[PDB]
Amino acid sequence: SALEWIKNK
Amino acid sequence: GSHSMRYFYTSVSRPGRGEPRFIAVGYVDDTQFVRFDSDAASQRMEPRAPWIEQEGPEYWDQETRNVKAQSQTDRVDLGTLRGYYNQSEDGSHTIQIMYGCDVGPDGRFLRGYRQDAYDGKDYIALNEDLRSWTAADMAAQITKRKWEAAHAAEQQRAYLEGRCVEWLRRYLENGKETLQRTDPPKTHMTHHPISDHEATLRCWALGFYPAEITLTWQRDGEDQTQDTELVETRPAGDGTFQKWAAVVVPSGEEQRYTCHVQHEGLPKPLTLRWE
Amino acid sequence: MIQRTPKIQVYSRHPAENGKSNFLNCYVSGFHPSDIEVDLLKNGERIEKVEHSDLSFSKDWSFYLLYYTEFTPTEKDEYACRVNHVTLSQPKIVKWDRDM
Ligand SMILES: [Mg+2]
Repeated sequence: SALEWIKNK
Repeated sequence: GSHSMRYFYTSVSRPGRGEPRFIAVGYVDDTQFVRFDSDAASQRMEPRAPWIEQEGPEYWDQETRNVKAQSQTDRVDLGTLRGYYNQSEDGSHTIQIMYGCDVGPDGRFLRGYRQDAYDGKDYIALNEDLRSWTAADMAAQITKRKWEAAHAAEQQRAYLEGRCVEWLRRYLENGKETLQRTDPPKTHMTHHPISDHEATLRCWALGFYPAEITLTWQRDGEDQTQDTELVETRPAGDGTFQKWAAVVVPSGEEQRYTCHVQHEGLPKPLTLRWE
Repeated sequence: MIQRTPKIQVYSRHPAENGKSNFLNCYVSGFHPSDIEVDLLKNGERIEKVEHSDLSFSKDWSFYLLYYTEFTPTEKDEYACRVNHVTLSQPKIVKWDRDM
């Protein structure tokens, strides 16, 4: 399972 | 014993030319299980382990969506970091992202991590507390303040100490025959004359898992550091690893030297000597 | 901008015995950037249909790849690996040694 909550930088 | 799930992302901007080349790789210890390439014909999360092929079609489509979202975010990230570092538009840049969780011999969480980089060097890291960030330079400080205002440190700790460990415990049970293995190395010594008064002694270790192994050369139990060559642990391609340590000895003094092999799979460390 | 030179290794999957099938490996490590051209040679000529692993990195963000092909070693036939990278001025080749 990969990270579902990806944050823009 | 201990276990570790890891993810490796690599977003490279093609300067001549196209969509940013994105490779996503998933591991459980030293074993690959998932794969995602941007230049692939599939355009889906691909299995690279037998215990993951048994997962439902709803799983493989959720993983594709999350990895596609991670790639397109990294696509615009390359375009934001070029402004922070005031770099040209006709340049190839890399965004390497790594994160993962650890499970003790018991089963419960031990370590949670996230390390992000830009053009070889470090960029931003998530601390042992999993609440604070570590910016590498003044440019990365903007990314720290943007992630502190959005409270993104909580989304990380949620996914690291929960779900990651819940799926890693699931992966270790689905593949209790493939991952729970500790293949010990198959060692052997070779001797090759280099000079009319000096000879090379090579100590081998093949077919071992996991890759963590210690090859030490000694002369009277005293650790020989000088006149020693060591190669990095290389894959065999069949799920095992290979390593060797060579020592330059004065001819006739072969008997004085001794190679020590330490590994998880061996009950008592080996000692190899030339005859 | 930081850049690293690739470390090459040329070896076979199992201990090479003339006539029995094996796999010729070329493991390139510690390089940066990711873009790299890797070839496997049989008596000077290229080996077509060469497969490779998925791009990953190490503690220092150094990239690593394994280039593999099925083969049958013979006394006469000589094997090598041709590697090209942005750091290098000319493509460097390392011959396959049955004990290295
Ligand atoms: Mg790493």
